[PDB]
Amino acid sequence: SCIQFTRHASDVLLNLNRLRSRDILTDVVIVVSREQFRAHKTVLMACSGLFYSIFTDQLKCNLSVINLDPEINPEGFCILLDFMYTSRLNLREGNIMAVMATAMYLQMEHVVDTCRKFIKASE
Amino acid sequence: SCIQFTRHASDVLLNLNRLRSRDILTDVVIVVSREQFRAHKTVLMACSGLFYSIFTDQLKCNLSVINLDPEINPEGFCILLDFMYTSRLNLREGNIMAVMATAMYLQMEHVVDTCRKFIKASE
Amino acid sequence: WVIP
Amino acid sequence: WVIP
Ligand SMILES: N#Cc1cnn2c(Nc3ccc4c(c3)CC(=O)N4)cc(Cl)nc12
Ligand SMILES: N#Cc1cnn2c(Nc3ccc4c(c3)CC(=O)N4)cc(Cl)nc12
Ligand SMILES: [Cl-]
Ligand SMILES: [Cl-]
Repeated sequence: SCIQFTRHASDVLLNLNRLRSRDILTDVVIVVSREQFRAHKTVLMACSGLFYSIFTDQLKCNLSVINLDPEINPEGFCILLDFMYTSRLNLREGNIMAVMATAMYLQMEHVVDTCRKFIKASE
Repeated sequence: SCIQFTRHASDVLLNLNRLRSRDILTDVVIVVSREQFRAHKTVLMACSGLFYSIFTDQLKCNLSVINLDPEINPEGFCILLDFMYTSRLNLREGNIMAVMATAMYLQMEHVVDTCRKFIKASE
Repeated sequence: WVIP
Repeated sequence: WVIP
């Protein structure tokens, strides 16, 4: 018999992104080659099969620094991290291959799906 | 020029609620009289003007336990905490006064609004 | 607010 | 996916 507030989930996500911008309560640094990205472990797990696996691990859950595979592109990670916190994906011709490869690695199936459909339309 | 995934914010919130149920990465206990509620500080701040004020405070941000005013009803808090993590509000005749008073204290303006409209319709 |  |  509950009532539901339609915009609630979007409002929560907007405030989680505000916390990320102000660096409030961030508990991990993701290292992608020469670049560093601060984030909230809970948001990373909620969006990515890879981070969900990492942060449920009894040893890795306590790490303050996570280093990604050297093949991962920092811009691709940046675009996906922005997507995690906003639902918006900055998908462009010049970055689509890097975004799709990063999404496959991060296990972000909905992003992988769309990257596939956008590449298929161009061939 | 971004594309947007409509269900992303709802999917994030559903996984944050799954983390709460499994007690993963919860970093605070909210004490309401004889009852205890584990939660994520980031979600509490994102939903409540009161917790936003508390956890941006340079001293209170590091507390593992927060005690609420003894006038706060545990059931009212429980209903609001469930709302924070799901967008669903279990608003009933028997709990509406407690829910509205707790929402005013927590500074959850959209919940206060609706409680007011539901009470006005019954008078 | 809606009936879900 | 949509055009926001
Ligand atoms: N507790 C918990 C919890 C926190 N996060 N999380 C999940 N995170 C996830 C796992 C796999 C994938 C994605 C997100 C996006 C995607 O494409 N795959 C799943 C579950 Cl079943 N549970 C949880
Ligand atoms: N950074 C940050 C950040 C984290 N959370 N948060 C806000 N949380 C909030 C503040 C007031 C109210 C509500 C939520 C619901 C309501 O009725 N009032 C606001 C801002 Cl402006 N910023 C942030
Ligand atoms: Cl995804
Ligand atoms: Cl609210």
